[PDB]
Amino acid sequence: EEKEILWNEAKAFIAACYQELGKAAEVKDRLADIKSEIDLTGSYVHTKEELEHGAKMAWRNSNRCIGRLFWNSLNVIDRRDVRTKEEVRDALFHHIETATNNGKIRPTITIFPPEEKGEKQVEIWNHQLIRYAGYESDGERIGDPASCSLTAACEELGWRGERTDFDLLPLIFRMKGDEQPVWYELPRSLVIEVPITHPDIEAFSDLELKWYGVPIISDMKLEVGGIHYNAAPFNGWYMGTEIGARNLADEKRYDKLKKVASVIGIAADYNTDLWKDQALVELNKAVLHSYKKQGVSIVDHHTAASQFKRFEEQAEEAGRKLTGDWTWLIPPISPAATHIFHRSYDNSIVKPNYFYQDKPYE
Amino acid sequence: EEKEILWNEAKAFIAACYQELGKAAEVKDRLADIKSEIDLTGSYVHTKEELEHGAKMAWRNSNRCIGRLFWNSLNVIDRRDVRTKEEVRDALFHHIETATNNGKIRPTITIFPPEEKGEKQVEIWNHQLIRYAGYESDGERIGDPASCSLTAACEELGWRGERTDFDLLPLIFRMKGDEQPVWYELPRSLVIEVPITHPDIEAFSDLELKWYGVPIISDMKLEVGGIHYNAAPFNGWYMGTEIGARNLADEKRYDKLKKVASVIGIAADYNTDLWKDQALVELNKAVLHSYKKQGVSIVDHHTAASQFKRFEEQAEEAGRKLTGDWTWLIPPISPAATHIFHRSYDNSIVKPNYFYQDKPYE
Ligand code: HEM
Ligand code: HEM
Ligand SMILES: Cc1cc(N)nc(CCc2cc(C#N)cc(NCCc3ccccn3)c2)c1
Ligand SMILES: Cc1cc(N)nc(CCc2cc(C#N)cc(NCCc3ccccn3)c2)c1
Repeated sequence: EEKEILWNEAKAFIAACYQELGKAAEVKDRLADIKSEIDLTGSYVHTKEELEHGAKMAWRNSNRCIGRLFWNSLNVIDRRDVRTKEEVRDALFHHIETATNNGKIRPTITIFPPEEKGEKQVEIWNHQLIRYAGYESDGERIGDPASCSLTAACEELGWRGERTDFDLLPLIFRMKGDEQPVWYELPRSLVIEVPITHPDIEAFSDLELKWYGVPIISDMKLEVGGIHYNAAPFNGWYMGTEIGARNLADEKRYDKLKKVASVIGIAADYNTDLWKDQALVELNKAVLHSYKKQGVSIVDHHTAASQFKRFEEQAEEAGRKLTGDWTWLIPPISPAATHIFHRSYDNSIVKPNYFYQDKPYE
Repeated sequence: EEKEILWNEAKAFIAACYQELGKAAEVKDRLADIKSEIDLTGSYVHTKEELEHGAKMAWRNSNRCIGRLFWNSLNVIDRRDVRTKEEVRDALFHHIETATNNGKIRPTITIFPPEEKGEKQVEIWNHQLIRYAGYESDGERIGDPASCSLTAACEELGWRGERTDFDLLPLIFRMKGDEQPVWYELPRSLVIEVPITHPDIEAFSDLELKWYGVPIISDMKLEVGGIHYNAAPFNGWYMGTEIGARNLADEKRYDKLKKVASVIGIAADYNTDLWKDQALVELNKAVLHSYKKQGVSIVDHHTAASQFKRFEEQAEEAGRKLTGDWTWLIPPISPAATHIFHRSYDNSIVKPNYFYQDKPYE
């Protein structure tokens, strides 16, 4: 059965892939080779072209992603050759470096060897390669509450955070055959961080907010043609609302709105004052300004939505069905100011795609 | 078949209704009476208790409604006795008066005779009993673009708007047997309007914005126990975002954000300035302030969401399944600041409920 699942996915993927690549005539022979390879080995190996295009298609099919206009320019790094934890580590360091690109962020994915018989070769524990630790000890909250469980697992492994609000978690991953993951501290020179200041309100720096430049999702599974790349960290640049309206603002995250309201000189007493909404806007203005001032790529949600509209037009002009998850595509601030809010999207799952997988901790 | 549909809906409704009313023992006899009545007449008549509770249940089941905490306090006006257009008119005038209640808005529904054989007794054309006309003539946009088609239909019938941005549409409805609807101008003394001013920014009155006090949806069908009350206008009070983030802000509505941005003294040039978001907040602050200052009921979206949370807790404590349409329950500004955003809702359709029906114009 597992072989038949593999085969059907391969057929569907190869056909679609080669069609887009203009290699339609090569489908027949490639399918035979894959058929034979599955029969003998229980699997098959993607050519570099298939893999690159697979990762790009997967991005293009990510319903929840507003950034998909640029799917075709994804930088795909093929690291299916890694066998050792130092190679994995170095590949992750390299991804961070080349993705960051001195602030001019390059959407990049590094692809590690795929699961074999559902056996992972590399198991990355990080939710993002760059993320802040979180602690909760007797009422005491420090750092990012979303990182609490991973932070606790890291500290089980002999790592110790300094317990600032912005401790960088180490990279943590397990190799096939090892009982325990290994962790490596991130070199600070690799990690770009942006102090959050406001263009007009000087007191805003009193909050001592910052965030990291590059969101690098490292815990999803890339599936291409029935091959499961469980370890395939990818990054884009941030849309400002992800930082200003969620990471810094959410009550279950950094929860900064009351402090924001205080530094911008408004009372945080009455719902009817819309102080949260007002704080959200200034915080979000601060984030965009701060990233721009530092030369770190970021997009505001209006521009992102305009770009997504072009993705929709591009999809239709290419005769491709467009899929989307309205609930994630709308920005968490002023969603009704975007066109996204005023239409519907088919939330069908098309493959290749990125998928959630179970956490190895917790 | 239509009789069997009616019967099944009646069985399900009566059982549920009487259970909630504590009249469980009366279900059997009432069901027999209804059975006989359907057999003889092809229909049945709701008792006042069933009708009142039906309308309340329908509100309680309205997935898209964030205001459902107060479902049980809906004021139900039973006007199934009306036969003439003057009675309909007067019932609509009365609804507006009693709903408005000098600004202390009472959620109210007026229920007119139901469809018979799918034949309407009363067909209301208005989307809301109080709404502004809209005109579009050779590039010239005036009033509410959402009212353009109804406005044009009204002007077919000999009504003429003054072509201000805030012409009140007349009530327009058709009686069974009449080819044409009739229209009646709304008495101005019945319609509360609120000038929009800002608590801190005096220039805001230069926009000369206003809105009406009471949203009275008049074009939906109330269905209770297989009986279709196609004419059953209902109202609540506004949540401020409906006015500030949609009616006044939407590009396809009054489209005031650029003007708002100008009076609040910010440039409307760069997406990264989040001027739309900032304009939205000030506009929404203005709306809440203005309604409060005038003594007209309104709720801000934070308070509304807090109330909805209580509706959810009430539903679970009562053992009732909660249904909701996440896409409508989240407010169009700062949705992620509400709990609604961070959970999911089952969008199943439970009856009794309010339903869309085809417009008689366009
Ligand atoms: C180029 C810059 C990018 C931007 C601005 C962007 C924007 C976003 C945003 C804002 C979300 C979450 C929506 C929300 O918060 O409600 C998202 C989700 C997502 N993006 Fe992108 N994205 C970018 C690049 C990428 C890339 C390069 C990939 C993969 C190759 C990707 C795949 C995804 C996926 C899979 C999700 C959903 C994750 C989940 O379900 O948890 N995006 N994107
Ligand atoms: C008491 C004050 C009320 C408030 C604040 C309120 C709030 C709202 C809001 C904000 C929406 C639209 C959600 C959006 O804009 O995305 C809505 C939709 C709705 N409300 Fe309420 N509501 C109230 C009273 C009522 C009453 C009294 C009824 C009926 C008896 C009702 C039935 C509905 C229905 C049916 C919808 C959906 C309409 C559609 O699908 O087009 N609401 N409510
Ligand atoms: C590559 C990449 C780039 C970028 N700029 N953003 C992302 C988004 C990553 C992401 C991962 C997860 C995860 N896991 C959750 C969210 N957002 C929460 C969205 C949300 C939450 C609730 C309701 C509606 N939307 C976002 C990925
Ligand atoms: C009785 C009542 C009270 C109140 N305060 N609001 C309403 C809402 C009426 C309403 C009727 C229609 C209608 N027809 C559409 C909307 N809102 C548009 C919501 C929306 C649009 C797009 C995406 C998500 N949400 C609202 C009804």
